Amino acid sequence: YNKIVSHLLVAEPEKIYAMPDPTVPDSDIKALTTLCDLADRELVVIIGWAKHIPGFSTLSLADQMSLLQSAWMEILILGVVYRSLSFEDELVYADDYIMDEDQSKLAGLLDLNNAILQLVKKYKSMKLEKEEFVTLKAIALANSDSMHIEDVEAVQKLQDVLHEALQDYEAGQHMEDPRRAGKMLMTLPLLRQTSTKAVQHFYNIKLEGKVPMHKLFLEMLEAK
Amino acid sequence: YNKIVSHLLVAEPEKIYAMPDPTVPDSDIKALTTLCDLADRELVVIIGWAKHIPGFSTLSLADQMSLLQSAWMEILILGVVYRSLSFEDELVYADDYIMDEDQSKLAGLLDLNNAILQLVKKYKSMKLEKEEFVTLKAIALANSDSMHIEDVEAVQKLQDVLHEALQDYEAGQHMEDPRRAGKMLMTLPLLRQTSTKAVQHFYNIKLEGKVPMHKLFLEMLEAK
Amino acid sequence: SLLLHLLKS
Amino acid sequence: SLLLHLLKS
Ligand SMILES: Cc1cc(N)c2nc(N)sc2c1
Ligand SMILES: Cc1cc(N)c2nc(N)sc2c1
Repeated sequence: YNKIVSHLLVAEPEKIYAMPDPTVPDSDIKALTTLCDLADRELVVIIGWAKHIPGFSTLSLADQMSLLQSAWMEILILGVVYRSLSFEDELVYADDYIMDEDQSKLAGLLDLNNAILQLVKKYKSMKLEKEEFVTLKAIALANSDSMHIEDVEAVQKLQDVLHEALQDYEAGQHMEDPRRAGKMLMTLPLLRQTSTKAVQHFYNIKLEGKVPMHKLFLEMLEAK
Repeated sequence: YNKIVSHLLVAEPEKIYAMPDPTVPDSDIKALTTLCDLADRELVVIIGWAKHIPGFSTLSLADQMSLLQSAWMEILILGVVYRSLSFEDELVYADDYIMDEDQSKLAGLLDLNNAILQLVKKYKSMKLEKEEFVTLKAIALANSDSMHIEDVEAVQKLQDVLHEALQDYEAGQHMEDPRRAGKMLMTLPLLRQTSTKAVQHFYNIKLEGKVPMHKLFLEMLEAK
Repeated sequence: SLLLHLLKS
Repeated sequence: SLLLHLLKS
C-alpha cells in the first residue's frame, strides 16, 4: 500500500513497561505516580517519533513545540486505546499495567477511563487496523488546533499530506466502504474530548501536590 | 445538488434577536443573562429543526434526547460561527448582539470567544458555504458521542447518511479538492473542544447563582 | 422533562 | 525547555 503509512509503521516506538514499584503499597498515589512516570517516558519517544513524520522537522522549532503541546495527551491516549482493542472493559496502559474498573475507581480515574473505553468500543466495532492507528496518531498531531502556529500554510500542508495517506490507504484496502476514511476522521472529536478531560484531571492532581511528576510531563501539563 | 443538503437548507430556523434589556445597565450579569436567554430560545428551534433530519424522529425519544443533550452547545456555537464569517474579530450572537474583544472581556468570555473566533478563522480560510454549514451541524448532532445510546446501529446509520450527503455535495461542487469533505470533518474536533469549554463556563455561572437561566437551558446544562 | 415534552409535541 | 532540548538533539 501507501508509503507514508508503511513509514509510520516502521517509526512506531517500542513498548514501554510501567514497572509499578513492588515495595510500595497499592494506593491512588501509587497508581497516579506510576501512570505519570509512564507518560513522562512515553513523551520522550513521542518527540523522537514526530521527527519521522514527513515535513514535521521542516517546521520551525516553535511550530513543532506548538503541535506537540496541543496533541501530546491525544497521542498518549490513542496508544492506550490501540493496546486495549483485544481486551474487554480493561485499559492496557502497559503489558504490566492493565486497569479494570475496580482499579480505575481506586485511582479516582473511573470517569476518565470510561471515556477512554468509549474510544476503544468504537474502534473495536470499526475493526481499527495498526495502519489506520498510526496514520490517525500523525493526523491528531497535525490537526491539534494550537492557537500559536507561525506557518498556518505549512501546518495545513502537513494535515493534507497525512489526510491523503489515510484516504489512499482506505481506497486501496477498503473498497467495500468508500467512506471509511471519513468514518476514521469522525473518531477524532471523541479523542479531543477525552484528551481535554485527561489534561484537566492531571493538572488538578498537579495542583493538589500529592503525586511527584518528572520535568517533561510537567512542562506539557503546564503548557495549557 | 444533493437532496439532504437542500432539505437541511429549507429546515434552517429563522433568525432570533437577543433584545438586551435597554433599561438595564451594561454589566457582566446583563451580557450573560442576555446570552443565556438567547440560547434558551434557540434551543426550542433546534429541537424542532432536529425533527426534519432524515431518520432522527424514527430513533427512540431516549436516543433523540441523548443526541441533543450531547450536541446542543456545538449546534449553538456553529450558528454563532456561521453568522460571524463576514466579520473581523467579532462574534455575531444575533444581528442586535455583536461582541468585540472589549465586550468579551467585560462579560468574562475572552478565552471562550477567542476559541470561537479560532473556529471562524479556519472556516473563513476554507470558504465555508451555507450548504456545508447546515450539513456539518446535522453531522455534529449525529456524531455527538453520547454514552447513553440504545440503538448504536441506528445512530451509526444516521451518521452515515449525513456523511454521504457531505461527500456527494463535495464531489459535485468541489472537484478542485477531492478531499474537501474530509477537511470539513477535520474541523469537528475544535468544535467539540470549544463546546466542552462553553458548557463548563456556563455550568460554573449556574453554580455561582448570579445569572437567571430559563428551564430548557438549565435542563441542557444539568444533563452533564 | 421540557426536552421530552418538546420532542413529543 | 526540555521539549525544545529534545526537539534539537
Ligand atoms: C490518560 C493517560 C494518562 C497517562 N498517564 C498515560 N501514560 C501513558 N503512557 S498513556 C497515558 C494516558
Ligand atoms: C457559546 C454560546 C453561548 C450562548 N449562550 C449562545 N446562545 C446562542 N443563541 S448561540 C450561543 C453560544
